[PDB]
Amino acid sequence: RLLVKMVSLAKTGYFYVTTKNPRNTPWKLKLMKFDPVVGRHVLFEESKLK
Amino acid sequence: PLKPLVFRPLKLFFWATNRHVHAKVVRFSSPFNEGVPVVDISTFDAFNKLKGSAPVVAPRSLECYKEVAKMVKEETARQNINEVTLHLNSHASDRGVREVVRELKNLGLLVKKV
Amino acid sequence: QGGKSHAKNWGPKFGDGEIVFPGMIIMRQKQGIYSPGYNVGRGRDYTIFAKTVGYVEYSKLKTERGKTRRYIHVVPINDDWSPEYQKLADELVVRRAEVKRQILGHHVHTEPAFHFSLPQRNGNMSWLLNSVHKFPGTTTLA
RNA sequence: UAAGUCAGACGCAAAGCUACAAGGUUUCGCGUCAAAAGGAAAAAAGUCCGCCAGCGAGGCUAAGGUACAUAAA
RNA sequence: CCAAAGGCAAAGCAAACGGCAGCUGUAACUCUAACGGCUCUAAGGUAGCAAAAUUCCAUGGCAUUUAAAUGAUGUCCCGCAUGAAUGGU
RNA sequence: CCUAUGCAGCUUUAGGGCAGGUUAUUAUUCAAUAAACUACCUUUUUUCUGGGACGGACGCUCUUAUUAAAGAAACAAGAGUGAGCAAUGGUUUUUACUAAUUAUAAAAAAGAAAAGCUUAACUGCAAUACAAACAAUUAAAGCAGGGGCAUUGUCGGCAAUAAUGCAUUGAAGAAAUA
RNA sequence: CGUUCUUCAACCAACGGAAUAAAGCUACGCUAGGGAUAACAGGCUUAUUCGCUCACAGAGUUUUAUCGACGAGCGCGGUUGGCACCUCGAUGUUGGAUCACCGCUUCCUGUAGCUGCAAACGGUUAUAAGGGUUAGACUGUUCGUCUGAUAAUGCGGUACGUGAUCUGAGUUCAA
RNA sequence: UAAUGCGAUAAUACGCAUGACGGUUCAUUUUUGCCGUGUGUGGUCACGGUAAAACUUAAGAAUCGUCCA
Ligand SMILES: [K+]
Ligand SMILES: [K+]
Ligand SMILES: [K+]
Ligand SMILES: [K+]
Ligand SMILES: [K+]
Ligand SMILES: [Mg+2]
Ligand SMILES: [Mg+2]
Ligand SMILES: [Mg+2]
Ligand SMILES: [Mg+2]
Ligand SMILES: [Mg+2]
Ligand SMILES: [Mg+2]
Ligand SMILES: [Mg+2]
Ligand SMILES: [Mg+2]
Ligand SMILES: [Mg+2]
Ligand SMILES: [Mg+2]
Ligand SMILES: [Mg+2]
Ligand SMILES: [Mg+2]
Ligand SMILES: [Mg+2]
Ligand SMILES: [Mg+2]
Ligand SMILES: [Mg+2]
Ligand SMILES: [Mg+2]
Ligand SMILES: [Mg+2]
Ligand SMILES: [Mg+2]
Ligand SMILES: [Mg+2]
Ligand SMILES: [Mg+2]
Ligand SMILES: [Mg+2]
Ligand SMILES: [Mg+2]
Ligand SMILES: [Mg+2]
Repeated sequence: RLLVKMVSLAKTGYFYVTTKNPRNTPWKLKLMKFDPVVGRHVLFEESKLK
Repeated sequence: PLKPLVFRPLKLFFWATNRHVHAKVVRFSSPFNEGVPVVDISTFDAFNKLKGSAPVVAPRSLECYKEVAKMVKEETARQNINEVTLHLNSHASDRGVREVVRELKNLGLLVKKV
Repeated sequence: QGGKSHAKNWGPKFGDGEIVFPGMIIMRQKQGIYSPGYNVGRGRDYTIFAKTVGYVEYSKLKTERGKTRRYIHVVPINDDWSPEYQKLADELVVRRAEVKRQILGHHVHTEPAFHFSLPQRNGNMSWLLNSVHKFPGTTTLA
């Protein structure tokens, strides 16, 4: 298990923090979630939390 | 995960036996007092009606299930009842009961489970 | 060598005929020994709370499979189950706050009074600060 | 009272630990001592009766007593 | 015996500071093991001495000494934990 | 002998420093810097405990005795845990099913499995209560926005009871000033 | 350069975590305190130890002469323990020398029964505390082993009696 | 609750069919014991509880068996 950053693809800078298991799902996770900057659901992509 | 009980003034009840299906509509004022039945229709009444005009096989048949739904619709319409809540129990999953419920919804009566 | 876990107070909080107001906890339990009845709710940890103004009731039911079920009910003030009782409950809630403030006294303050105003977000009051503090309405356009 | 206190003790009644021991130890219910003079049991912190503002050569009682020591059959 | 961890030095130094093993089979009856097999380490304590100013079992076994010996002397000995310039006899 | 806001001397491969000598590098015709060796200076080396040392222990859950409200201690007793899951989350349909967990008489309009679509494991707030020295910790009706499955119900993660860490300091994304 | 919002990380597991980090010796020791807390003695307790009664199984083999058990109860305060009640502005340690008072659970000197008691020498039970209870080798010893005699060489309490009467061999300061 | 219940094609149009005997499963608080609290020289005391545990005789209901005395 690891902590990852889900970053908006709208380039607004908004992000979410979630937990993922890299071995069970060895691919970039993507989800639809609300973006307060824009005001609607958009597509988010996994990124390194650092 | 049982849900909390919700009080409703009008409820629909079904009693499925070996031989017939009974439907009742009862009005309540409070959970602590008895209700008043406003509609009482069973497949026994439908069988006596249809058999005279159109031969049917037995009371527990598709023809009688639709007939019971039609008779229930007329009584509720006459008394100005358009929305009812269904009481869910073991008998509610009977095939005969489910056919009656489907017919009622198509006729125009709004039946709600929750 | 020793040690003990922090105690959890399982058990009922009210008996038959006791008056409750919305949001009050009636039962704390680890498992669903008691089920929610009328005018009540249940939390994700089986905590039962009241949702209207009324009195607590207890009842037992025998199920189809021979098991025993126990319910918790809240009964309206005058056995009024009509849909108009909701507005009466809303007024009673406002009144109850006024009674408490009168009994407590003026020196038990119930609202803050700072030398500054709290920011507004999405039409409500927010406890989070803005990057810069400014006086309201002391600036003109351009 | 933004004060003092955070060393407690035993009796009757229960449970854990000890050996259904300790005037042992750890919790718990009531009482007394601590901070409580006076009376009864020999002396008597914790048992029984009972709570001292002062004086008096008046009277009735409690626990306990009523052939001598020692007040009363 | 200079391996490891340090110090010093000309990449070497122990009379510098320090270290110096274990299991198992075997000779007529028996016993013992001269003699074999295996593991590991930088090296595996050699001579000498030894119930000691060093010995837990302990007042060890034997001899001398006394009428009587937890004493003294001699002697047997892998010695819990002796030992060669912190020197051995 | 034990207990201190304890003191002192001594030792070292306990922490930090360079301020004499040696050594290394560099520069001017007795100098400057130092993770080295010697000398010197300064600082640290818990508590609980049937006395102290030795041993053991320190967070958070379940269960046993002190009966059938709650609460309740001992270096009393019997067991767990410092996670896992991209579905094992959310929501609809079907039925020859009603289990399992560290432990446990949870649960039938409920669950498990099978089939389909999904990301509410959200943004901004919140009446009223449980508990509680305080800090924090626990449950939650309801309002606005954008969504999922249904077609007017539910979703603010997981049957429930453990899977944790204040402030400070540091770092990243965005925005407002200067 | 500074502020707010969305977030995360390290040592805090002695887990309310901070003086950034960080081990020992003292018998050469020193000061401030406690019988709130140990070592010797007293006290409480009696598991253990010791004694008696019931039990009469089993050995002896007619005898409960004598020996003796499973198990249970009661008593003693002398053995090994438990507790921490008195004393830390101080209750001098072990053994012996010298001089003692008391108990009886009797080693000798007494009295009365039984006996697997012919006599002698014994065994065992009840009762009895006036007198007596040895000189030496080894060992700091208590104890223990041994030697020559003796009617016999008993046990225990008394701050495990006794240092303002003596001793200092052991233990327990500085080499 | 005969518009019941059960069934071996189990579906319900067809089969068994509501009585009678037998065996199983579920009132003077039945009245004694026992337990809890208060008081107590350790019981010649008081009240309550047992729908927590032992303990009586019925009557009824739910299946089941049955050519029926
Ligand atoms: K030397
Ligand atoms: K002790
Ligand atoms: K700490
Ligand atoms: K003292
Ligand atoms: K004698
Ligand atoms: Mg967020
Ligand atoms: Mg633990
Ligand atoms: Mg304190
Ligand atoms: Mg205290
Ligand atoms: Mg005590
Ligand atoms: Mg005092
Ligand atoms: Mg009188
Ligand atoms: Mg007189
Ligand atoms: Mg030597
Ligand atoms: Mg020499
Ligand atoms: Mg300590
Ligand atoms: Mg608080
Ligand atoms: Mg919706
Ligand atoms: Mg949920
Ligand atoms: Mg701290
Ligand atoms: Mg001193
Ligand atoms: Mg004391
Ligand atoms: Mg004490
Ligand atoms: Mg005698
Ligand atoms: Mg003596
Ligand atoms: Mg003495
Ligand atoms: Mg003297
Ligand atoms: Mg010395």
